[PDB]
Amino acid sequence: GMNIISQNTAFGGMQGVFSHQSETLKSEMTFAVYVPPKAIHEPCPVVWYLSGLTCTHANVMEKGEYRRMASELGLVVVCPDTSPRGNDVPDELTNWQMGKGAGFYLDATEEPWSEHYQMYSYVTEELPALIGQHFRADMSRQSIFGHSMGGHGAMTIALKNPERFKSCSAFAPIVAPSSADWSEPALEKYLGADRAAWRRYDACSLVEDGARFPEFLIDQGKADSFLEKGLRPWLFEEAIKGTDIGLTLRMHDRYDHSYYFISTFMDDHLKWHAERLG
Amino acid sequence: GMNIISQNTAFGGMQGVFSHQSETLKSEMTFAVYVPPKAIHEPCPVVWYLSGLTCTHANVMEKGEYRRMASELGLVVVCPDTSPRGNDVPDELTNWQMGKGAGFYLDATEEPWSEHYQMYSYVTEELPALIGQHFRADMSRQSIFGHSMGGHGAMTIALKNPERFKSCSAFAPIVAPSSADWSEPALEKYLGADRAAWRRYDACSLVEDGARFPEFLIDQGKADSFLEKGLRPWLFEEAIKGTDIGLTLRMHDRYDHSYYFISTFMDDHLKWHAERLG
Ligand SMILES: [Cl-]
Ligand SMILES: [Cl-]
Ligand SMILES: [Cl-]
Ligand SMILES: [Cl-]
Ligand SMILES: [Mg+2]
Ligand SMILES: [Mg+2]
Repeated sequence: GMNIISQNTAFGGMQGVFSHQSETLKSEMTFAVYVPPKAIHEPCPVVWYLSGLTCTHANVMEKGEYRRMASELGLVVVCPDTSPRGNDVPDELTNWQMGKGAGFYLDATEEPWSEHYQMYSYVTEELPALIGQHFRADMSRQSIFGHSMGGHGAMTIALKNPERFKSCSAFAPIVAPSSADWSEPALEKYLGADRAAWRRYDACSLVEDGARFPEFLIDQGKADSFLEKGLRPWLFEEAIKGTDIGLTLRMHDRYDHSYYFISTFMDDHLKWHAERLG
Repeated sequence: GMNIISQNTAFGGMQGVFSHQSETLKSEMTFAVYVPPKAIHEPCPVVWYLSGLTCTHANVMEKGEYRRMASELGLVVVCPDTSPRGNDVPDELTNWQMGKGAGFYLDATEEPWSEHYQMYSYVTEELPALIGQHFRADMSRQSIFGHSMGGHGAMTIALKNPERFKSCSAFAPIVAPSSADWSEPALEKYLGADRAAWRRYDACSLVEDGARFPEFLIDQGKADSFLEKGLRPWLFEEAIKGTDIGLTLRMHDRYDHSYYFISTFMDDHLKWHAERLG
């Protein structure tokens, strides 16, 4: 079940925007799919890009600069929204760090959030079913990456589902949302005051508890204003000490949190995935 | 005299957004400048990108995908707004083809447009004076390009200032605004019912009247919905016959009017200008 909002040719391929009625989210949902030239010949491998706080599918679609290299490498690029949307969906209106645009890629258990805030189930189950049903996508070759809250999303999803994803990378991820300023309150609202339930939604906690994934690429800007209190990639370096998990963590002078940083290193990430997708 | 709105590192260069008080437009005005890594060591050539209807500096800055090749080629990229701005600037509110976002790179003579709508003088005199003052730019090496109304802007400006610019290109330009549905009413409102005054602001008319410039690159999508009524690049082909003006007109299957088309062919245009900027 799917509505076509827009279709535009870019680098020989097709960048589309689509909407559907989500059952897991009880919402009409909008997402973007870029289909490369090669898809006419064969179903192509999928990279799932998960966006950060306040974003929709549009921020990366417009600014990520992924189509040139996705076209070259023959990659399908899927960009979901970041929360449920709609009049019925509850929100925290005066906090951009909570509610709409702020689903934290988890399955909410607390009221009122529980009804619509099922982003973990949406990204891992419902939307992949819809993509396979409707697009020229090889569902046996899927990878996942994202920005910030999206990097949190990408990494926790990979660690919890290692056999579903060939590779994982991130741009400025929240690697330890359980103790990060902008994510701790959200976790408490969505999941409750008892911090034990949070461990399946924290990349570091998941590693601590024995979850594994082959390796990760993480790019991080040194001038990123969120680095010290919000991001703290070193905590992930600490968590993986003594494990088999590979980490290629690159810290970049002068680069910040924005799409100017993301777009700069986008080709590296697309190649990273294409190589590991097989 | 300039204000810094934003600075962001992208491909080793700096994408900035700035504002100033414009004397020519009696407006507070915002523009974008990308400074490539080459400017760390030496003055760089400047490409001016003029945007189309409804745009600000933002559309191309976010979606044009020029920074990767601009950084590589060592090009300063300046992206002005498309009209005067402010709460007391006259407009046709719901007409996206007139007033705000629709200055047509002309100096208006008719009331009430006369007061603020001096986009030709802004782009050719005032803003270049500011750019040379505040940036490590080699003003002896300047080129100009644009999209649609901005293609009309770049082309008419080049034709009237052949010694100022080394090269000129356009994405889906309005080559003959005097007989196009979306531009003909604007010319009449800004310049008067007497079509004689429109000739200085029509690429085809300028050529007919003896204006020259070495050559133009024009990219045009075949699936562009404005092709037959608003664009008609074949009219410029006709105008340059028996003249010394060169034209490389490329017509692309499946491509439309959007930034998906513009970004696909951006590298070609940047290389075109870099070549001729020496
Ligand atoms: Cl975030
Ligand atoms: Cl930042
Ligand atoms: Cl236009
Ligand atoms: Cl179109
Ligand atoms: Mg909120
Ligand atoms: Mg208007």
